[PDB]
Amino acid sequence: NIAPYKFKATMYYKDVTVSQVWFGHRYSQFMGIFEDRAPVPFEEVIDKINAKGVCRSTAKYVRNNLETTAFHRDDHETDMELKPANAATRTSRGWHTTDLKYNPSRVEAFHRYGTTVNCIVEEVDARSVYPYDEFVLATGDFVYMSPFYGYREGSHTEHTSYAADRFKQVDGFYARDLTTKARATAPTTRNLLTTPKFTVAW
Amino acid sequence: NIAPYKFKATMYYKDVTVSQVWFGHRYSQFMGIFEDRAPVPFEEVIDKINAKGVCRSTAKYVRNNLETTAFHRDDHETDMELKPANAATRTSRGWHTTDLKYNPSRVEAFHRYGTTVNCIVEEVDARSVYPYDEFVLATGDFVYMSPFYGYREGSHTEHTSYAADRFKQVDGFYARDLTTKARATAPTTRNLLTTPKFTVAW
Amino acid sequence: RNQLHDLRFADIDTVIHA
Repeated sequence: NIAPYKFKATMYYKDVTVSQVWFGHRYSQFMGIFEDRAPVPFEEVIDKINAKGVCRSTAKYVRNNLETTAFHRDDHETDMELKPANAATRTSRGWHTTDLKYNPSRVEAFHRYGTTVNCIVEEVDARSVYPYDEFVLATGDFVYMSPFYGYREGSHTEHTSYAADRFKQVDGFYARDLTTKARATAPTTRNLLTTPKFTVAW
Repeated sequence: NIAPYKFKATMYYKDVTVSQVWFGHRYSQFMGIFEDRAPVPFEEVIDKINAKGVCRSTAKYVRNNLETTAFHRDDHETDMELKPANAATRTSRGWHTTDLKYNPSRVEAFHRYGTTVNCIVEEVDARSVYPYDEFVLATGDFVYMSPFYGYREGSHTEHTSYAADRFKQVDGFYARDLTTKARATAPTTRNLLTTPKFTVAW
Repeated sequence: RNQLHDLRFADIDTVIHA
């Protein structure tokens, strides 16, 4: 068998984007743009995205050993409704909360920083090969954890590179279909892993 | 023969990382992160890493035609001992001097810049194909220089794209094993090339 | 190998704050 083990997985991440704009006498210029994929915590993936289909308007995560907190448009935390992404040929379903990137208002001879947090959730096809100790995603991101890792029936012996607090298993999980706003009638043992740049659920 | 010419090589580079942090009234945010791979000079690769197994705590190199100098934690130059990297399945030996990324202390309503310089040395498997005028590394970085380029026995006629000062050949080189702190009993002809983003030795 | 750089040459869980 040379075909890699293929299984369905769902990614959850926020495209944190803070840009620096220089406002001249008659023009505007980008002095710097910092793009980062902030992962979504288990509490938000369960109690906000799966439970209500909404994402927090702020991105709280650890980056370079610092607890960074990004706010969309520098506004207070607010529940943003998830909507389907733009149509694309040969692409899996995906949803996002924001479309337009935010930049600061125009003030003369001054630098300003405008943060943008766009919650994004996508259904990606995961692949794995023998010894099945790790798997990749459709976006090309590697996940150093066995697809069968878990706490039940000896699954804890599988390979894992992340800390214990970075993995969570939920039993009797009813997947919420964001497009048709429906709830699956079949309980599943949903696994959750919070990678440094994204959160995957399979 | 379709198999590319495979030979062992060692990479030397420093992960210069300077991040901008914005300290709010009750939160911290990354206003921008700049990551760059600074090459290690021949003097440091010979007299510091190979001779004593230590890396300078500063990264001096040329980037975009400017002599940039980065200091780890903005501190004075200091010799940092190299230690093995974290274990990883199916990976060659690697060593580094720093693990925790540095960020500035928290001061209210102020932007601060914190530089981090982490010397990194790794053993990578180099590959080359006919006409063998260039070779790649395990990290996916291309090296536009023939693996057999040198100053001895007509090797100077091989292809080369870098300047003369960017290449150095050392005879009777005794490789220092950073893990077992040992010295090879076989004098070897070591080649050294300082690429714009890293230094390779084979 | 490239994606293993962070897990090999850096701490992913340690948090530093003041």
